[PDB]
Amino acid sequence: GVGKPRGIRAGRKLARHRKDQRWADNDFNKRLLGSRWRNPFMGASHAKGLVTEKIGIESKQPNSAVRKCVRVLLRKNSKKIAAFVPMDGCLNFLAENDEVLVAGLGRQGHAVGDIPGVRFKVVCVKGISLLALFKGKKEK
Amino acid sequence: NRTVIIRRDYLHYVRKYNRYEKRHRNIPVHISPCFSVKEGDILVAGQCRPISKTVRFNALQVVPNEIIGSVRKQFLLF
Amino acid sequence: ERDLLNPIYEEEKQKNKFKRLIQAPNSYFMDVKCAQCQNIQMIFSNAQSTIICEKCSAILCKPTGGKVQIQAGCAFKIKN
Amino acid sequence: MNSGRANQRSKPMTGLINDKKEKIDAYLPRKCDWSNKLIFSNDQSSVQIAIAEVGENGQATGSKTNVVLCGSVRSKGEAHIALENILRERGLYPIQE
Amino acid sequence: VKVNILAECLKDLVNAEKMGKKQVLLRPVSKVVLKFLRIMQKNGYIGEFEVIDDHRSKKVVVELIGRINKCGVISPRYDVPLADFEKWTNNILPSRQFGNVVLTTTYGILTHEECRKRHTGGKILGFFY
Amino acid sequence: GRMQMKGKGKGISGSALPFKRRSPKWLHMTPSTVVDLSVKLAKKGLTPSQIGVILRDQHGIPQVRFLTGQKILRILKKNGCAPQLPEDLYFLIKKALSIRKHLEKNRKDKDSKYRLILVESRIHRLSRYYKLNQKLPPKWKYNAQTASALVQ
RNA sequence: AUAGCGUAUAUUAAAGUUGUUGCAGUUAAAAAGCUCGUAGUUGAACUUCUGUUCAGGUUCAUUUCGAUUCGUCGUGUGAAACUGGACAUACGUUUGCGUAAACAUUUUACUGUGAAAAAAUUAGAGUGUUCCAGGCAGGUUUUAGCCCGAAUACAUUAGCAUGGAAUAAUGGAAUAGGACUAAGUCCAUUUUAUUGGUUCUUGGAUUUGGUAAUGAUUAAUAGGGACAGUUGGGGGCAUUAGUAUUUAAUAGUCAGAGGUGAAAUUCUUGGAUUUAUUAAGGACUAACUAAUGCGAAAGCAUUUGCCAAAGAUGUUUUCAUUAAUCAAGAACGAAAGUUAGGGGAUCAAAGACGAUCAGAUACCGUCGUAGUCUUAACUAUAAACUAUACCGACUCGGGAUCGGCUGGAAUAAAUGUCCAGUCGGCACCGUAUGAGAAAUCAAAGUCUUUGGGUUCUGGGGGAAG
Ligand SMILES: [Mg+2]
Ligand SMILES: [Mg+2]
Ligand SMILES: [Mg+2]
Ligand SMILES: [Mg+2]
Ligand SMILES: [Mg+2]
Ligand SMILES: [Mg+2]
Ligand SMILES: [Mg+2]
Ligand SMILES: [Mg+2]
Ligand SMILES: [Mg+2]
Ligand SMILES: [Mg+2]
Ligand SMILES: [Mg+2]
Ligand SMILES: [Mg+2]
Ligand SMILES: [Mg+2]
Ligand SMILES: [Mg+2]
Ligand SMILES: [Mg+2]
Ligand SMILES: [Mg+2]
Ligand SMILES: [Mg+2]
Ligand SMILES: [Mg+2]
Ligand SMILES: [Mg+2]
Ligand SMILES: [Zn+2]
Repeated sequence: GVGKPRGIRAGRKLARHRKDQRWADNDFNKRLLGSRWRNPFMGASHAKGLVTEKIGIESKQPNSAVRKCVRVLLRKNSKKIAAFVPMDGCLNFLAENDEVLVAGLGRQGHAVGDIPGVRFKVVCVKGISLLALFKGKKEK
Repeated sequence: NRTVIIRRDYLHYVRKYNRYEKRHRNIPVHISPCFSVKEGDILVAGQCRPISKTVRFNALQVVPNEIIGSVRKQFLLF
Repeated sequence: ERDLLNPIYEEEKQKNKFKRLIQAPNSYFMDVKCAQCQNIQMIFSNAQSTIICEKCSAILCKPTGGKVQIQAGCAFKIKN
Repeated sequence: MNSGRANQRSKPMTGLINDKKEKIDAYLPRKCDWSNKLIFSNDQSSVQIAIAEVGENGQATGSKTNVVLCGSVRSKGEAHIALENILRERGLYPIQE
Repeated sequence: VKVNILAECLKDLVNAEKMGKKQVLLRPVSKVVLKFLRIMQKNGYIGEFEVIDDHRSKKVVVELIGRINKCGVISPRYDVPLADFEKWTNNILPSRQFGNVVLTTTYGILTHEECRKRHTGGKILGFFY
Repeated sequence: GRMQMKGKGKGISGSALPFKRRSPKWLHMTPSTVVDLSVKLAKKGLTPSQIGVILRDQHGIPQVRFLTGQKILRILKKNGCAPQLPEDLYFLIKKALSIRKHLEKNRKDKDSKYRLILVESRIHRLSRYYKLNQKLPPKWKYNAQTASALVQ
């Protein structure tokens, strides 16, 4: 039985069948139709943007805190994006309307941990790093 | 007019699934009036200079034979 | 103790005709003597429809389901 | 049609042998005398039956035939058969009188 | 619908070896089935076997001892160039140390080994170990 | 097994040919006499099969080919009495027509409509065979109206 | 980890979570409601089996030996699978010197060689770029030189050449001048330095004698067909019954009937409920009625008659691979619903009311329309359920059951009993040293010891049918 042809003239039906069923695999689907290119980064690794808002975001259950964040206007897209601002009092290194460098959170299009729905993090402020600034290597 | 079409059936091999696939090709051939050609006969044709848009082949030898049903469905790999 | 190659007769006789080694049939042929005109005829064991003796036209056998009914005083022997 | 069964016992059993012709195999398992399967370390139900040899005076000789049977065979209830036949081929059954 | 008589006879065989059975009635049979058996017998696995002529296809009784761990057919009967031998002996067989992959060749039906010694190949039939 | 009954169709009706190919010892008819009887029966408009039955029940002839060497139809062919349309197809069409007949009148009968579909299906399916094997004229088709006038 | 090391994103292994090898689909996502069927994929068995002898190697074994040596060689003897001769009704003629050709061998797939083939890459030999990445160089005082290298493999598909026995497909002589051979008749015809007649050859066609074993494999526990006694709640027409609900008539009798947890809406003196006898009108087939039957599924239960159809069994009947599964394309397909007519008794969505309740636009009660039934038509859907695809094998035991058949036995001698076989159905009960995550499963078994044939479906959850 096995519901699958075994025969030596069966070649195309086999391969076509796969060329079909392959679509149910998600990464294949998302890859094959442009999905990457339409996302707020336009397929890219990071993006530069402007800061519209500094915003607090109350954490998912069962955690309570205020996640410091920013809403950024991506310069390539002009799409609006909600991004997280890492470590401690780094929300202070940000002024409204700065240039800011933004990357994924490591789930490739999805939110991490207790921050609901927020898919991006802040990397650079003006030109400098949040790391450089935090450890106080450079000054803004 | 003085032209037929010929059909060559072959098995193309798909490496992965490790079996073959049934493909065919249609070659327009030129028939000299000196031949009696029944639909569904066996033709030998030599290469030729470009006679027309489609035709690069000319009929050399006809072999008579009987095909049952339509000529299309009949599959001979020789 | 059992050997497929030398199966036991009384067993094969019990088996269905297709499940024996030689796949042998159950039918016979019989010489039948008409009760009236005393003619001898040949009749298949499971014979279909009806048989009338050629001499006197009287009824010898009746059809069924694999049995033939030998009618009345008609005597028979199996041919083999 | 016995031939293969006889030829099977014709030569002795050997564990792994390297090119230096050592025996490498830690122990040589007993194999069942009917099915010819291997007798496990772990086999709960594998059995070795010893049966006595008899002189014309009814005397035991102290001589024994050992018939090994394996778990699957007893368990399927083939044992009572297997044994009898194993005793035929060794010439010990039926018992003469 | 019967396809591949070699497959019928081979599976029925393995089944009866596995059930500890002492012999197998095998039906129906072909050249190929008999050459395959002549091969397994020659190679030590089955014992003596007898062919029975019913006027049609045939029947075959096979004395088994027990040796066969498995004996299969591969369908479809693939194409096995000499290059591909490695694949098939690694994929099909229990170990390098034994077991055979039988093939049809224009030189006849062979242990894959007989094929290296005959230097040919190309059509896979089955295997036994 | 039984064609076009999926699920349970599967069983074995009998016939099993004996081993002895030689005709039986008690049988005294010359193969010629047999060919005579079979042709008489034939000209009377019987079927190769029906002829077979007659020879077997009445005449003590178990298998005609093991006597003659020629099967019944081949005999009919040589000796010229021939059943133009194969007995085989003949009956299938007779049937498909009896169903046509009954169905024109009872138009609400669904089972018989479906049975018809099945039988016609088999008819075409046999046509292909007898055509590729040259036993039927190449342009021959089964239609309602064509086959109704077709010797059935 | 380390002169590097975090992070983001695409992609690779992890992934047997894309599965040809190699996955899953009873309940985790998953078998299409059901049949027919074209493309596609898939296809039962049979043909120079075999034996005898010779040689060449190649392997093997070793109570044959040897020689030398740190293991090869020689040799035994037998034993193998070859390879190739040879004779056997037996892998071909015929000619020119082990090799060509021509003739003849139906074609191919497949396989072994070979040709044709781009370097750099990659694999890899040689070589101490101080190692190494790597480079293609190098090594030597015998120097107005010398020594040595710049390998080789791989180079998939398709073309090309050639060896092939199996396997697989296809072929050939069934209206046969088919084959061989002899004798004729035509149409061509190179050579005979040239044209003309005769001829010759040759190569096509054709007529007739003769020769030959003249030419048709079995007959699948494959399939189609015939036929014979049956079996069925399969279908379509007609017929026909039966109480029951509702209503009416004709008789009776009276004060209450209904309904509920209580009740109230209702019905009732114009006489209800109730009783007897009829009649009308639509439905519906109780009980027998079952782990029973039939039908493709949906579904099918009163009598009789008609019409076509069906399985299983029985065949020493006939055909002879006609078959399996199936995108296209088709026939069906509960209920509810829709269109146009009928019909309208029962129930009864909507609705009207009673009650209950905090609220009931609900469960309960009294009513009641569409519907329920029917002609013609649409519609295509269900937990359309064994949630379990179809054809085919093979793997345990036991009674029983429905339908055939085969013997046997008892009687009150038969369309009835019982007994023993067996073929096919629906199941059940044990049991598996078989399967599974388990529940469980005689298939859901014969699965990492992974390949009998074929369609379909699934790839975290929602979004969302
Ligand atoms: Mg994935
Ligand atoms: Mg990461
Ligand atoms: Mg959480
Ligand atoms: Mg630090
Ligand atoms: Mg069957
Ligand atoms: Mg569920
Ligand atoms: Mg075959
Ligand atoms: Mg010869
Ligand atoms: Mg009435
Ligand atoms: Mg009525
Ligand atoms: Mg019943
Ligand atoms: Mg209406
Ligand atoms: Mg109240
Ligand atoms: Mg009511
Ligand atoms: Mg009886
Ligand atoms: Mg599983
Ligand atoms: Mg277990
Ligand atoms: Mg059970
Ligand atoms: Mg599998
Ligand atoms: Zn008489």
